[PDB]
Amino acid sequence: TSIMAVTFKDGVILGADSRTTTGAYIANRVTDKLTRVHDKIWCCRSGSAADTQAIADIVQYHLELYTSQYGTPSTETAASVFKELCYENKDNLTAGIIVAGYDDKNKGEVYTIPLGGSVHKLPYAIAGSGSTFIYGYCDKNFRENMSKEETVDFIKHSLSQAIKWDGSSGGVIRMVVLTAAGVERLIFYPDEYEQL
Amino acid sequence: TSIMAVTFKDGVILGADSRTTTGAYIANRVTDKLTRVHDKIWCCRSGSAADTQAIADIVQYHLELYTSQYGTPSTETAASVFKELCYENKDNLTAGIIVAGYDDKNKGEVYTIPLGGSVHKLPYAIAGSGSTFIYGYCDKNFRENMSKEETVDFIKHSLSQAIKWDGSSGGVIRMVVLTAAGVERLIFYPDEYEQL
Amino acid sequence: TQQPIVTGTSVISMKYDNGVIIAADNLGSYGSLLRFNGVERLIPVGDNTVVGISGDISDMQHIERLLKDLVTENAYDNPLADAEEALEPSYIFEYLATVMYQRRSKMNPLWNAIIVAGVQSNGDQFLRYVNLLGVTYSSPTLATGFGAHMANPLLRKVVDRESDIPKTTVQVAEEAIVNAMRVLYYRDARSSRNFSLAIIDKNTGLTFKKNLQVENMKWDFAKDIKGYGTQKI
Amino acid sequence: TTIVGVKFNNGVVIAADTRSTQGPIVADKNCAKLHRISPKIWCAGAGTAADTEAVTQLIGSNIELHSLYTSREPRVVSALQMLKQHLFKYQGHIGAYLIVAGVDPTGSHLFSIDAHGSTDVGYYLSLGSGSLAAMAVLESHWKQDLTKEEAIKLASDAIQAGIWNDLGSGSNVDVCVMEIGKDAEYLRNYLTPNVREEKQKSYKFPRGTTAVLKESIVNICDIQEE
Amino acid sequence: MDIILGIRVQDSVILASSKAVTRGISVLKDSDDKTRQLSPHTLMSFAGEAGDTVQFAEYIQANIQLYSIREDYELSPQAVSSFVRQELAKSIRSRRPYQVNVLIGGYDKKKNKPELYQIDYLGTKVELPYGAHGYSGFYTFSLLDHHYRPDMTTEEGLDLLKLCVQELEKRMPMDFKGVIVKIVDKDGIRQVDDF
Amino acid sequence: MDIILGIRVQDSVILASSKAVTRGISVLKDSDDKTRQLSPHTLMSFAGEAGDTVQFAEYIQANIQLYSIREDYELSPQAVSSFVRQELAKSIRSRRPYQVNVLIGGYDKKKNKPELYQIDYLGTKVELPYGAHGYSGFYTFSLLDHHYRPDMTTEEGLDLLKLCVQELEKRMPMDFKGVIVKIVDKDGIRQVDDF
Amino acid sequence: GYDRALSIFSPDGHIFQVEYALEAVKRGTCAVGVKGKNCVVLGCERRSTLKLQDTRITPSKVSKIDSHVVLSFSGLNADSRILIEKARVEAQSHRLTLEDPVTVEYLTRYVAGVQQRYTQSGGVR
Amino acid sequence: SDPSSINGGIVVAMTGKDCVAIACDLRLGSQSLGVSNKFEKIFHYGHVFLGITGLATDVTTLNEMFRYKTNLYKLKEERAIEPETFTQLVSSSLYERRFGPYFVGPVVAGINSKSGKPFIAGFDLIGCIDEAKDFIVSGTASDQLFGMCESLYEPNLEPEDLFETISQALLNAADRDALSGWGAVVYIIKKDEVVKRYLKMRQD
Amino acid sequence: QFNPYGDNGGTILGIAGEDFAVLAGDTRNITDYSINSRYEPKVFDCGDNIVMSANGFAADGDALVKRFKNSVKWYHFDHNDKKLSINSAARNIQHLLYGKRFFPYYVHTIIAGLDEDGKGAVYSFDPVGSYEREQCRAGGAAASLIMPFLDNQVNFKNQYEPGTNGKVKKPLKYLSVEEVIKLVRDSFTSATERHIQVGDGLEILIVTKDGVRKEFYELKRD
Amino acid sequence: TTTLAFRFQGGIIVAVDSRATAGNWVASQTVKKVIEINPFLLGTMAGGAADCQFWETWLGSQCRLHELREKERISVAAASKILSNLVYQYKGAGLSMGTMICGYTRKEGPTIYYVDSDGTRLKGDIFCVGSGQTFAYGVLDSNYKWDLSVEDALYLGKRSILAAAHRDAYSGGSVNLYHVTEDGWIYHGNHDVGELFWKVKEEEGSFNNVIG
Ligand SMILES: [Mg+2]
Ligand SMILES: [Mg+2]
Ligand SMILES: [Mg+2]
Repeated sequence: TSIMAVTFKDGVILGADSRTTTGAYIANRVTDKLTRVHDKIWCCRSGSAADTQAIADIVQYHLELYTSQYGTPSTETAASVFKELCYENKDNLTAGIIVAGYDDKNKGEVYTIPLGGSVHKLPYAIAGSGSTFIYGYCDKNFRENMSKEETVDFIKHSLSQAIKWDGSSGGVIRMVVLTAAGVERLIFYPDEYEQL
Repeated sequence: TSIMAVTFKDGVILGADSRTTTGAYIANRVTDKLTRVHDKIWCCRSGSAADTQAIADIVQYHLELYTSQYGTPSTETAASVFKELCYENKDNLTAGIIVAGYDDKNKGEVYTIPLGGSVHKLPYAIAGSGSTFIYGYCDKNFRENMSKEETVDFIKHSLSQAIKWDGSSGGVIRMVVLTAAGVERLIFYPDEYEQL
Repeated sequence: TQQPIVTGTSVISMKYDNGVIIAADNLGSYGSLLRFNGVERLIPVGDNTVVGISGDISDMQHIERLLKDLVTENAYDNPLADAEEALEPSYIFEYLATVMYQRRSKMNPLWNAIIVAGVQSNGDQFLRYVNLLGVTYSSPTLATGFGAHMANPLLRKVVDRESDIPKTTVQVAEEAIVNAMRVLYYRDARSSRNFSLAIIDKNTGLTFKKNLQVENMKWDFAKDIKGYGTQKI
Repeated sequence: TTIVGVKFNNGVVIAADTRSTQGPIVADKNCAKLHRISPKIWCAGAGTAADTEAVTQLIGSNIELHSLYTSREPRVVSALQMLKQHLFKYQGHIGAYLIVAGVDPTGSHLFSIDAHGSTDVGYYLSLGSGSLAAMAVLESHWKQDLTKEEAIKLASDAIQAGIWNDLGSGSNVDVCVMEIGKDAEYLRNYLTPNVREEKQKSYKFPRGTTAVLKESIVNICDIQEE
Repeated sequence: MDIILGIRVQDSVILASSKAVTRGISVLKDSDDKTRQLSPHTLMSFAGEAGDTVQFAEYIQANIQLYSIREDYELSPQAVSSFVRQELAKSIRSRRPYQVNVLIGGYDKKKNKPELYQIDYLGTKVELPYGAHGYSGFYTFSLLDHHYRPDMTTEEGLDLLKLCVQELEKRMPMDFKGVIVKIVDKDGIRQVDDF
Repeated sequence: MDIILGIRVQDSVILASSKAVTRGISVLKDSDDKTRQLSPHTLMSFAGEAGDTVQFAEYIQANIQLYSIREDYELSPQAVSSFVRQELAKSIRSRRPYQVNVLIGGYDKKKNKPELYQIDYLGTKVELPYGAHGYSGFYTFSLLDHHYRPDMTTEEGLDLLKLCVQELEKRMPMDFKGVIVKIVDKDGIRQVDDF
Repeated sequence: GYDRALSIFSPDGHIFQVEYALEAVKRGTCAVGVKGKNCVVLGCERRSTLKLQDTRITPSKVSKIDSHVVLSFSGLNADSRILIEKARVEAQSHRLTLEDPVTVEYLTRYVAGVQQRYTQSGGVR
Repeated sequence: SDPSSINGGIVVAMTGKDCVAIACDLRLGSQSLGVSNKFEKIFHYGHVFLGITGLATDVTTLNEMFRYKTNLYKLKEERAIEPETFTQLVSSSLYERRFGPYFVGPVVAGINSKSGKPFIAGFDLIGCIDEAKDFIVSGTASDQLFGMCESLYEPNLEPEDLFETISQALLNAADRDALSGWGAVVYIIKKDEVVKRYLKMRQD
Repeated sequence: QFNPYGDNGGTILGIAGEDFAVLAGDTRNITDYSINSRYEPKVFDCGDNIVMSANGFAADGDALVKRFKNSVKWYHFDHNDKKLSINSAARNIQHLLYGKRFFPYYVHTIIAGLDEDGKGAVYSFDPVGSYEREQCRAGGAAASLIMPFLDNQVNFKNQYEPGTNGKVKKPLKYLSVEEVIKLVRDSFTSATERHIQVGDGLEILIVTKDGVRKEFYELKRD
Repeated sequence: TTTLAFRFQGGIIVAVDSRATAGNWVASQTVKKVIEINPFLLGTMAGGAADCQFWETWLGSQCRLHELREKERISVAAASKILSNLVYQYKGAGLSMGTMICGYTRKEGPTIYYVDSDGTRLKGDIFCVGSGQTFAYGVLDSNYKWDLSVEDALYLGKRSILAAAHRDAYSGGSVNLYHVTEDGWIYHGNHDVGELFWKVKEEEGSFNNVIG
């Protein structure tokens, strides 16, 4: 896994590679790691695929029931529900989740939940095995209030490098854009991002 | 450790942090990891301090005796002597060494010798625990035939990021420049490189 | 039983004539990776107490929520919640100490070392320690992790016993704390330059200082150090 | 154990505490940890006490022979090289952790040595269980261009920090000053801040208190004449 | 404990069990009776882990005595052995299993036949002309395989048993301090007081 | 092997050693002599790991016999015991040590005194009025501590030895198949053929 | 190590070092052996050029190799001690491995073998 | 399993005015089993006295080794070895077995025949010298001995007063150790007379 | 793997006199080679003229003392303010300790006071609740250094009357409170010299018919 | 530890040593290893000190409840079985006991039951438990008769503990004697082993191996 989420002027964008491995065997080369828990609250999953799929399904259930009673939940609320599951079941889980969402009041927000189940609100976040190789690049190149096109380029270039060096990461680069305008899916193929 | 060597138009430059740890305790914050095995053949040391100091002392002895009999050794020859010691004693050693040197015939050359004792000739090399965090940055920013000032900036910026993210790395950034003009030592303090 | 994942390093503290001082850096480490650089590890409770926490950050955030809930609960049906029946440093500590010992007794600890610093109703200085094992103790100076090995020796040179407390001003105490934080930055591989500092005084109340930096560092002498023994160049 | 080394204007000073332990028990209250390699090269040792003494005497012996062979006064870099190569060969099994200091025709020097064979250079160093307490003091009060008096003061203050704060260290401070162009001055028990108070009672027994079965003279003399 | 033997002859079942009790270093007793009467015509000998042996035997005894009072009727040896097997088969998948091996010798008054059942701690039951537990069978079965006849008298059974004990006393490393021998027939249970 | 005992009386040394040899499950022999004559007035009994016991004893025997021929002289019991101790002290830091414990009973013809030496596989030597190896001392020393006198006759020593063996046969779990008893005095070494 | 071939053939097919060793035997005091029907007697000459000798402690000419075999000699006294020691060691080694004392012929064959070996080994006489 | 506590035993040494004292218990055991009550742990080579605690086979071996070495010393030097010199010989001999050591706790006591100065010293199993002015302790009850000596000892005790002090130090320390006791010996050493005293003590 | 236990060092000493009792302990608290506190009280007045100390793992020690103090409070509530006698307190502490037989309080407990005849009393406990009335008992780190000295100087063990040579024992004459305190101070001064975990300070609680008194003395801080 | 108990004409003799050790360190020389369950029943302490103390004073409570409910003295058989059934419930959890439950009733006469933490319950005439048990067995087996007098039986128990105290490193301190009659147990004093050894050596002529 190479996953990241980046806030920008108009909202937030999530990015991910598409490789799922069992040892050195690529069990799925076209995986979708960008997961919808609410209309404009998505997450990036890393760690055990069973665990993170189970957690995301429970969160989606919790936020669907929240919405029926109290209306649209905040991104902070979604992050809290993720945290509760990750913290209270820390002994039995291997999950690293980045939560990203768009409110109209709060705009774009990013929360990262590492292994222990702690929560950290950040302007942008990186996670997965491939993230280690782009801490330097991302820290040097991230700016606040970037445009949509700049943020797409930042994520494309960042995950390109993560894929290049991490054997566990690869395939296509998937992205999901969260703004007031709606939800847009993007995909970028190897022939595009390898020549960057 | 965060160590690197980079070839450029006029020769080669070696760079290193100055932190030596015993667990979380910094046993020396002003260490010199750039070591001279011949007049214009130096190395960067990473791994066990005992092992790499023992290896570098033996290599210096070998090249001093080579010089007395056959004249100035090539950088390739120095790398070979390092390799022989690292390969044949691989069971008992924990050493990751980068060898950098300047000939007049071959100009600047860089060889990296990882744990197993293999040799790899490269335009530039990075090693140590801190190098993981700058694979992305270095790959994106390295160009061949840079100037002295550009190469100093590239190493300063790269090791700055390695220090920022790796707890094992820190202190001052030391550099050694190898050209036809001679040998120049550089040092950069925290107040300088932290604001980059 | 677990293992700590995201962790915070030393918390240091000491008593002075009119109150207490406590400090801790703003780093959240992920092993050797210095992952999170804006983590507040000093958490104030009211205007008379500051709780400093080291160790597991997920557990720290849990304890932070317990303290927030404690303030809410104390205010319930309590007309004197901001006066005679406000939370004391001693109440906050005993509660935490109870929780820590209970959790270790179920073999599921909160993986932390905690220092509660504050001033009581009668003006008395409060400073006490508790950790994942439920072990508690008090001293004129207290420190966790690396701080225990490096900060305490320096802080004990200012206040060596109880009788040194009235002779120690807030200026002398803060100076000592700030110097100790510099020494820890020199020597602890899991520390950062950025830290927070809190003063709780019986006269001037709670002063919370954020975004402090280690300054006046000596590095110049590094330029003369060459090789590891015989090397001259 | 707490040991330190501090460079100054015209030389180098080393210091150490005087407590040796076997677990939690104090074996000797006035132990000598400052060892002489040669007249003007001294080292202080932490770790396995037999090893630090043995490795110092072996290298000291070979340094003396080398000095006689070359007709030159011994150098600190020679002691350092011989110590590190010996310790590397034994792969850390010889548990000697040393601070090596001295003056020679090249100048004044200060090095440390780990048991695995790695060495380092510095203006101020500390080793042993009390090294963190000592280094705290050194990092707080060290400056460039210290005088002899300032360096002795700083070194002993660093040992005191170990004495009072580290349970592995205690009792007295030993100091050795090595100045360029002078005899090295070994100051045994330079500070004595831990004298035991008078006891409340005398425990001298009345004579005949112990029950005895047999008495006999032991012949320590050789076989006699006549 | 150690050696327990059984032999079914023409008209009776004979059980022989060692007398020694050893607490590691010392022999604490040399007159221990490793048997319990379950009903007037049914006897059970036992061997296994300390404590569990007597606890299990007395528990079985209590249950069979309860059945006898409730129905005013003595269960057949086959029925008793089945009850015991089930208890051990239940026990082997418990939190802490009974580590006990038993021999059940009974005279069936309905069929006028002696019967010997061998059951180990797993609940493994077999009906046999002669049986043993532990290492006892390794020394004695070759003698029993040679000399045993289904029409033997009680006296001939005791003589064949003496030959088995003599071979045990010769080749076994442990001193088991002799055996207590008991006979089960149509008249009930009795102990041979000189063996 | 198992039990070896020794007692030094007025005018002789008496060594008692068990006869059993056990290969795990079976007792392979019940008449084994766990002793070697080193010289006409010196006897050594032994116990420890299989093979090493006899190999060590015969090696010592060969060396003392060699000395006797070379010098035409019998070494004193003290001298023989010192030689044996050194061999075991050398052995304990070898690649594969001799796992052998010995008793050395000898009559010194120069001093006209019996002498008993106890040496374990580490090379731990003590001169004693009575001694043992293994668990033998745990059962017998309380009897020897009570009844022993330095002026005992050989017959009184044998009687005290019988009481020791009887206590061993009562409280020891293992059957050691009795003991072979040998007496060492001014006239040499002889075996008591009825014990 | 010293490897020089001291015992070698001469043009007439003689090994002079072996023949000169016999001349040393010719110089030694006389020894005689006679076997009866149920015994063997060994007689030895003592040269009376040496008086003031202590006969209690002076090395005797007949030596026991085992309790049942004896050895006497003529020639170099110091040389004979080496053969006697080797023979005594072999006698005990034979008892240890074969569980039977040496026959007289076996012991003779061993000593004779040692003597032969010293006639075609380098660096020895 | 631990070689230094299989056999048990203790040694203590003390200095006084123009005299030294060294004392030891007499027990040898096989763990719980008491084997001998006559196993003396103090030996002497000329006027130099050596006590040795620990693994009994090594105690015997080292005594034989130092008798060997001090006899050759005397033949070559034409004089008896002194306490200071012997201390260095013990240290050297122990360290040569650095990675396969004798499991012992030696103690040296004696008076220098030329200066008249009282001398004592102790060692760990591998040669490290402890040269105390006051007292040296060794064995399975060394903790207990440290406690006794630290309170009972005072400097410059006369020979007959020193006897009482060291005797009471040994006895009461041994009675709080399962593997020490079964008798005791005390040596009082002056420049040219040495007295040896066996003490009466409980035999459990 | 998580280890629920630790070792906080410390040494305690209880001595029973004819009409008094003392319970003393050093004030130093430690982990490994570090000092946590130079003054952390370890001996506590529990009410009803009873003093207590639970030495070893300080978390368990504080828990046990806290639960016993609570037991004294409820004894008064349930039994008409009856004074809890020292023997009754001892039996009660056994049940508190054995209640955690299979997850023990890692401490060595000592209590002191006066019995119902006014005579001095000291009781000693193992971690799982076995107990004994005793005259003299040291506990903790330096217990092995202190007890042999007390055997010799309180009970006069191995001491005989001069002239008789072992035939007549030194008579066991009663010690005053001043005499006992001298022996306590010398015990801890000697322990401080030879044990690294003992030092900083000595706090003594003295129990008589008049109540509980405290005395504090400095110890070496190295 | 060394504890013994034996049946004879005049009832039961119980004898124990007084030493407790933690490794090589002698923790106490004044340990009470006979537990006074009630005025008629005695128990011995071996294995775990707490386990023996706690559960045998608990046993005293159960025996008191039995006689209140049944208006009759509890039998030694019933008393021993209450304890053995209790420890059997805890089997596997790590209890450590080896004890002799001793009593003298009308229906049974003098009775001794060895009770163990594995669940073992054995009736017998002579039992000996502890690290020094083998030494005490030797003296017992060679001198025991049913027709011993109370005086001679008391000495035999004292002498057997002394034998163990001498040889076993982990036994010693002092000897505690008890004589159990039908009307209850009678305490026969505390005897210091140090003083007792020399007294017995001189008067008996034993221990010639030891110099006195
Ligand atoms: Mg890839
Ligand atoms: Mg004993
Ligand atoms: Mg200290």
